[PDB]
Amino acid sequence: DSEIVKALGDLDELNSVLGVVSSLYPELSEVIQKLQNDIFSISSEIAGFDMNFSDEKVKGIEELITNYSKELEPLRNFVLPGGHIASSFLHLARAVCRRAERSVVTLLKESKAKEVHAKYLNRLSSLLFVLALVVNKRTNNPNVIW
Amino acid sequence: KDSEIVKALGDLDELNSVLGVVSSLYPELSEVIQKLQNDIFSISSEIAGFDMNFSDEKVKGIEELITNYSKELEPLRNFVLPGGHIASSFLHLARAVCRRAERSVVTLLKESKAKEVHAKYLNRLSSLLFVLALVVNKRTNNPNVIWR
Amino acid sequence: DSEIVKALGDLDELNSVLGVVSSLYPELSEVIQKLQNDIFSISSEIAGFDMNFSDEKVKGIEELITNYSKELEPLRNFVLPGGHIASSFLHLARAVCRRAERSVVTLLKESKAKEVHAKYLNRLSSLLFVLALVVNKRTNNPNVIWR
Repeated sequence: DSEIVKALGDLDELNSVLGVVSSLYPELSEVIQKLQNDIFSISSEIAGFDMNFSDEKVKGIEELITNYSKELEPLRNFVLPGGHIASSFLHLARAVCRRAERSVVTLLKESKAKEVHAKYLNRLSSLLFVLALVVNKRTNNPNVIW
Repeated sequence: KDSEIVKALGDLDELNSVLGVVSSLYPELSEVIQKLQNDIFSISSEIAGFDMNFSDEKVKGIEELITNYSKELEPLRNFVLPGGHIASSFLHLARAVCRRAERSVVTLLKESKAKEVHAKYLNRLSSLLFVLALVVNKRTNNPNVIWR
Repeated sequence: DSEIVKALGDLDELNSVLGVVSSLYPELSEVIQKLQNDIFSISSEIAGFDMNFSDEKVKGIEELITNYSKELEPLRNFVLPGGHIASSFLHLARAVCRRAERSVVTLLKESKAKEVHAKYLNRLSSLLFVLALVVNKRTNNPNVIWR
């Protein structure tokens, strides 16, 4: 499937931007490597393997979204990528993750992916957004608003 | 969620993210870059249904920037490859992602799912990013990398 | 045609990520600029020019893969992007290079690209992965590994 290879390709780019983020903001290495691990596992299942990837994974993202949000304050306006370099790469990560989300959904409608795959990616982009806001807040970088 | 529209919007989001990376790396151009990001968000917004009278004045604004920034540059006699100062390399990348976003919006031009001004702007923008990449290398004393 | 344009765009994105790597790890600038030079020559050929880009290019890449791999030990894990910043960007380069490969291979089937283009790009992604490990090895950054 040219569709399968596309999805895998979007996933590889995502894992790569994630590594960039990790390299720039080591403090989040532990959390980002776990997300990268999950992406590789998702990639392996789409490729034909079976890691028994379950919904527990998605709830795990939800939990992170919640715990990191406790540091943030209200999305007053719309945020434009900016601030700390790592924050800007988290935005890039969010965008690539969303592209990978569209690709996985495409395979999902043909039964070549699991709903948990598309769902995990759906929550992941949200978490990536929260992490960009977190980086700017910890490093005292104002977010850029529209 | 018409795959062609969400795709165009995805490319635009990536473009604004790369532009943010440039701004982080070269804060001396943040003011100019944020204005470009604001324009990308407006374009994106209109394509998503929220028209905001995005005017062709925007395009003129870019052509003007292209003109004033080139005044700093010598006549070019080589094909430039991405390189030099880190911000210059990312500007070249912004341009490449801008050209990809340009393609998705042009596709939306048919069926009139996007304005003709959106496509025009993106086109001039990719040219501006090229000029800015050269400007950054010139101001930081970084030779441009050239083909061959 | 839109196929050609998309292929050219992926090659252009690839060349830019390579430029980013060079700026971050200047000690590899000479070899990375040669790859950038070939990507541009390849793009030119797809756009209509002729640089007489030959299999000799491909062989040059395999030689680089071989020689750089000599600094490395046997690999017993799947490596995830990480470590030194330039290593993470080489992985990105590899990913975008694979995307460019897919587009060029699509042109191959319609005789809008040369077989040497596709093969060059296929070898290139392998070289990029090796360069990523070499960078981490030389800068004492452990590779990130699945699990």
